[PDB]
Amino acid sequence: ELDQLRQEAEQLKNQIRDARKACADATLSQITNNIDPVGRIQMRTRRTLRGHLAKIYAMHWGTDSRLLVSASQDGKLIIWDSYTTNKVHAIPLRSSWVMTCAYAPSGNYVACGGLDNICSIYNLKTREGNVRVSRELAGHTGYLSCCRFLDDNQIVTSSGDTTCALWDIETGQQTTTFTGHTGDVMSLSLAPDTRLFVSGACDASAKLWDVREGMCRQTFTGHESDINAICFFPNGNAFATGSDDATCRLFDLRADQELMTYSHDNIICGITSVSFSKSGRLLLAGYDDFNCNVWDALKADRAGVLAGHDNRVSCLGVTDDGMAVATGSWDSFLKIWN
Amino acid sequence: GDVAALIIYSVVFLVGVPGNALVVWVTAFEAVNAIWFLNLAVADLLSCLALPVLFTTVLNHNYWYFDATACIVLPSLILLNMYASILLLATISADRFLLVFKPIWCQKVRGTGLAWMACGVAWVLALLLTIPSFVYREAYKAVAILRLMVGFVLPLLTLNICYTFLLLRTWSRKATRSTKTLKVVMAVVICFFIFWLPYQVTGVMIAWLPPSSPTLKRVEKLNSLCVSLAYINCCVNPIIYVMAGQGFHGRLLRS
Amino acid sequence: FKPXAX
Amino acid sequence: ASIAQARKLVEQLKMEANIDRIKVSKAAADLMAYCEAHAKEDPLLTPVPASENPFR
Amino acid sequence: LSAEERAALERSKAIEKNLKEDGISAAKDVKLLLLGADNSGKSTIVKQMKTGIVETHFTFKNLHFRLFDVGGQRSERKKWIHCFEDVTAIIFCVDLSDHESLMLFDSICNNKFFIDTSIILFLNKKDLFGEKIKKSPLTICFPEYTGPNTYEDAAAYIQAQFESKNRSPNKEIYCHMTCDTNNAQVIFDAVTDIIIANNLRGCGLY
Amino acid sequence: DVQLVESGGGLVQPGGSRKLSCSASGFAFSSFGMHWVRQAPEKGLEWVAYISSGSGTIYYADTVKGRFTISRDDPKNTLFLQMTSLRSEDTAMYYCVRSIYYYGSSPFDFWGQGTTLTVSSSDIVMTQATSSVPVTPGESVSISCRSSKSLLHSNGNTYLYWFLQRPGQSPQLLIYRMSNLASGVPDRFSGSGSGTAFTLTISRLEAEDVGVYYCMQHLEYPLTFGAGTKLELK
Repeated sequence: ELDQLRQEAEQLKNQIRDARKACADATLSQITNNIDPVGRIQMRTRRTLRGHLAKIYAMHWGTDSRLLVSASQDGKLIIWDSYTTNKVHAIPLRSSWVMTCAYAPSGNYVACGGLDNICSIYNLKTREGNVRVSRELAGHTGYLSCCRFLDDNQIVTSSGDTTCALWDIETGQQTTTFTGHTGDVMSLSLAPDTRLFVSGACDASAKLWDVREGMCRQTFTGHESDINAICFFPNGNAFATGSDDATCRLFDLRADQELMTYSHDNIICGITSVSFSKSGRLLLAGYDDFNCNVWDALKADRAGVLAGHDNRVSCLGVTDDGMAVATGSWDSFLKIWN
Repeated sequence: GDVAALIIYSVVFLVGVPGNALVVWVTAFEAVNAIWFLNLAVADLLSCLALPVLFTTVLNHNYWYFDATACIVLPSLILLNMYASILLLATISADRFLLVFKPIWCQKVRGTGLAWMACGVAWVLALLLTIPSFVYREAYKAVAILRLMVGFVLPLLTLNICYTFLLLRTWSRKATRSTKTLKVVMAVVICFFIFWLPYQVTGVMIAWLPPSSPTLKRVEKLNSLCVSLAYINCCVNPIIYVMAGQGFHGRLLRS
Repeated sequence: FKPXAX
Repeated sequence: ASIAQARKLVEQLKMEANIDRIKVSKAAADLMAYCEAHAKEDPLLTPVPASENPFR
Repeated sequence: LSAEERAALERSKAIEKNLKEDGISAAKDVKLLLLGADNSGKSTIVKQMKTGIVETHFTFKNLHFRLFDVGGQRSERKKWIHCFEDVTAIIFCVDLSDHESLMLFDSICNNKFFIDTSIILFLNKKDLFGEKIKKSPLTICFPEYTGPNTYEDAAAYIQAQFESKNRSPNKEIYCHMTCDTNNAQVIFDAVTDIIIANNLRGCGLY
Repeated sequence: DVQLVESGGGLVQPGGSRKLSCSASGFAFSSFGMHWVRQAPEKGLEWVAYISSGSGTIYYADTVKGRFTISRDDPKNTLFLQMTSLRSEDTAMYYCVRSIYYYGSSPFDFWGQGTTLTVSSSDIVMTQATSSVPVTPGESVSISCRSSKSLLHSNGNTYLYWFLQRPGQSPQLLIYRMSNLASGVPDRFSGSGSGTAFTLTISRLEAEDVGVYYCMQHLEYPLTFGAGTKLELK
């Protein structure tokens, strides 16, 4: 009965393609004709942080938009005071291979994970002074790539086992596992309400998960190569995904199909990080060409370039107050742009 | 023949002080291997800043009317800078020889402090070689021999021996054969010798020469030429460094 | 005295 | 024996295909409205004066 | 004008000094990478030195060797191979008892990240390989194989086939047999050569 | 738990010498600045000395310069004070405290037990208007502390610390930076004020809150405490 179910799947795929096509009447690009362009923007490196010796792989901004976290292959996970470029903590790591970092919304905990297939959670407000490893989660058969905090008790991680998992830090078990992806996943972005997230896999298909129910709800496939990073629109109805084929794409979950694409003929380097701004007008996008590009999210046109990194930027993220954007490249340099 | 010297100081200053300033600026971002070039470029810049001082007097029929008390500080400063540059070149040669012959020992004990101490020792040696100009001239023997020895013969011998052993070891395994090393070594050695020999030989010639009023009027006419040749050497020293390393090009373009 | 540098 | 995975895949895709889809004009209009509504409170495309800039 | 930010600045300076000291202390050791197919004897060679990545640390003639064995995890090679850049050398391991190894070597030697790192190639199971060669020729494994059915010719052909999978002259491949525990000396010699090359290149002289 | 106990006090003849050792166990002593605080038998707390992490900076009070010496021993995790040239006014009970500094830290969080010294026979001044008020349980009362200089720094946060010394034990930190509640403190405590007039407001007073309260200026050394506002039951 394999042929019958295969034919049913093909027919249903044709039906969903027809439904998606029938829901499209006009592209966003021509609708955005009336919008005046944002114009060229110039961003200067207000602050530069110099405390790392190896390649920086990931970071996260604090909730108060003052505190940073750093993750590098040197084995050090430092927390920066962005305004005064100070160091408040320096947490050594058991394994020097680190691929992600996370900052808790409450500012109490910090998570980390890399090629050791284990997510480590540190308590930064211990009564005994220094920061210690509060918990240690090990339930994946592959490297972790992204970690995000729902609450102080829940963490969602993206690993190399082609699955996404939701943990309960109080006891450290698999509360819910998310299966369905056929490739490695290295993208995570939780919606502002923190009840729904989207992850980007290597099969050129980012899927829309559900934290409560535990099952996938929507599947978006418009890319051609692996997904390197994903971000969620501040509204919560759209999200942007950066792939390895040197292009970014803006999907919408309510319309459940493409809206616009961001590509340039001169750009050949693949995307590494993608983020938005407070209003969603600007789409910051890291590149492997040692620079970051600022795209007009509505006009699908380039607005400016923020260069100044010797090596490729492996991380990028704007502040919660939308006052600065921080980029960290492989040259162990973090720069704050305002 | 003094007009040729005029042209030589002019071209030396022009192809010098911008390049020396640029090299100092880029190297100031130190990189244990960059401390040696930083010190050498600082000495070069300090020596080159005084070139117009020498260029004015030769236009003034070899007269020094700048200041009675300034006739003891500028020649001493330029002599100290030249000797510091020579000793730093010798120290870089010794450092390269040690880093080639002792890959492990020169890796566990290597650090910025050792390089800074070596540079300070070289500067102290230059100052000790220069105090004769501090304490034996006024406004208007053994010092020449010791300066000749310990500022041209010993550093040249160290350069030659260190580079000979370095190339002999380097051109012995296919993993580190290369071609650039021989070219840069031969260029720097031949440039140093061919531009520092006339200065030293004329210095000693106007040093023993028992009769103050002899038939040596030619070497007085060639002293300015020899000093100018030494200045060409001092100016061209930061050319090999900028040409050899493409990292210099990358840093300059980035900065 | 020597008439110059040296 | 391996048909269980394919059956689960086809069931999940059948469940996913029954979602409600809104017109792209509505989605574009909503994105436009949200982007222009909060464009005043975005210090990135609007240069904040150095007096109130924390990284001055 | 800092009221009590002076104490925070002092703490930051202490943290920076500690980080600099740790970086200086941790830059002296040399990092080596391990590759090879499944059950290729790389674990055997690691034991001869006496869950994703396993780390082995030892010392030999005042030089700390760190060995990274990665084959314990199954994922996409290119998804994490960039994390292993700047490694001094790749210690490839080949078992002469079993074309997958050839394909892996060809894919890893021409990688963009490993365009300059030296490859140390070890051939294991020499004795049983010789016994198998005496038992039967390797024409089944290599349909284009020509020559005698001896041991030296077969080993030379295998070494040439492995070594003919690179296109960068600047990258050198060292080859040796194993299975006196003196391969550590070979690794030390290769790493000293690599250290000399790196130092000369960093000095602007190479 | 964190333990911080001092020893070395006793009877001292006028002009004698002594040593005070504050032994710490339970926390990373190598990264905490440590003060010494002296309290007279019938007066408020007074500052003595201070050391930084790694013995970087040493600070002293006005009337204490050149009198004693304070040192740290990280291997043994002990703070030392050199009791030298004891005058008639040096007789009091001494405390040792934790003073970790970083962005968001809470200095003076933990206070030592105390040792008694017995001897035979520009600075910011902070005044507390009231000295003692009755307070029935379940009522709301506010205590006031007024400074001399403006404690609101240019960086944004003002430095005002509120301490509570329960009768019979060491003082405990209540409020730091006059806006943040210390760890392990009930939410019924609150603090407010602006520039120079500060106040701490308590609601639903319980029997465990009777004691005395102190206000300290941490803007610049030396740190000056207050006279103290006393609360009494009924």
